[PDB]
Amino acid sequence: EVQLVESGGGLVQPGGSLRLSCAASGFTFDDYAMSWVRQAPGKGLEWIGRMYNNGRTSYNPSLKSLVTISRDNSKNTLYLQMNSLRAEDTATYYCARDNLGYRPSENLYGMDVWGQGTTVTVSSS
Amino acid sequence: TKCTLKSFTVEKGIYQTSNFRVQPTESIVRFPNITNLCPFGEVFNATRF
Ligand SMILES: *[C@@H]1O[C@H](CO)[C@@H](O)[C@H](O)[C@H]1NC(C)=O
Repeated sequence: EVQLVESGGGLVQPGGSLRLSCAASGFTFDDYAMSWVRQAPGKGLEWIGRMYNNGRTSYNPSLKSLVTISRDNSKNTLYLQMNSLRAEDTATYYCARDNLGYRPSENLYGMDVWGQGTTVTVSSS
Repeated sequence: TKCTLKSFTVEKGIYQTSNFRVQPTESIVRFPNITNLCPFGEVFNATRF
């Protein structure tokens, strides 16, 4: 069964670095495009970035300065090394596969399987 | 007439050359006004066949 599990959220100080995981099961990244999307408490889903199968990375151009998406194909997992987390970086971070091959429904977000997402908050303590 | 008779000189007379056709001024498409997308997703993404 295709299932995406994220881990690594929690409290994090301002100006620090925090690494997130997208340990995937049921499929491999050798033939699929994978995306990271955030979700504010008061705003909608905001696309962060995308990792292609050949290693090609694209990011949100208002968020390029502080995100990094990498793979570990031996452990078939996706990594997100975020740095300098400020107050507006408090989000629930979903990891999802891109449905490039087929479009069964007219999906606004263009993804066929989602992750449960992990919640990250930035405050004093 | 020169093109129809395949000659650069045309003798005296009347010659049927082509047929005049009124040109279509607009294009009209008339389909039923139904708007609900058709559930092919139920057919093609079903768990069991
Ligand atoms: C297709 O089916 C899978 C599992 O049966 C489901 O996860 C996916 O969301 C479905 N796609 C659409 C467009 O409903």
